[PDB]
Amino acid sequence: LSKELLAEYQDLTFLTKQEILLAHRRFCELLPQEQRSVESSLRAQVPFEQILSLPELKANPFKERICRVFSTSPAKDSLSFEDFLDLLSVFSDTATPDIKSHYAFRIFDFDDDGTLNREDLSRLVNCLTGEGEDTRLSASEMKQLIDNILEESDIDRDGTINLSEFQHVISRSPDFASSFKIVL
Ligand SMILES: [Ca+2]
Ligand SMILES: [Ca+2]
Repeated sequence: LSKELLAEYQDLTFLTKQEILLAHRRFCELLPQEQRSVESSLRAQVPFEQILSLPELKANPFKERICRVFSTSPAKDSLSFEDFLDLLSVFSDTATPDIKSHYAFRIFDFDDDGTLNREDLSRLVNCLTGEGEDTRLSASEMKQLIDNILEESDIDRDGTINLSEFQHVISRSPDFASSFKIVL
């Protein structure tokens, strides 16, 4: 499951009629009531801040990467309520074990490159711990922490975790396996 097939679903398969009609009304109130024109709403995008009106996805230490990666735009200066809302609803329940990992591995990779480094792992665990504190932070102790986990989990000790290794390593030991419950 590559980012390709996913892009195909994002096209015009994740956009229903009832959800779009109802969602449009909700996003309409936030926007000038005078511009209630549909030909303008569907032909026009929604400001960035306008989206921030949902502290929900904000709780995500990387709401910028999740939206940018999940959303699509030319200069990435605008955000559509379609993809944005789709991400929420999709990650609300549709979040199936399969799409769960795929989405994760993608969001987990802070570099958004594909592979995962010791830092990426120190970001998800830290950020969640309590961003802005001496708590679980990158250091000598945290250095041997990831290494030890990689050795106990993966053998190739490639020094990094890929998609295949991510799905396993994560669900290979009560470690992140138990915490793998819900992440975003
Ligand atoms: Ca990386
Ligand atoms: Ca490995």
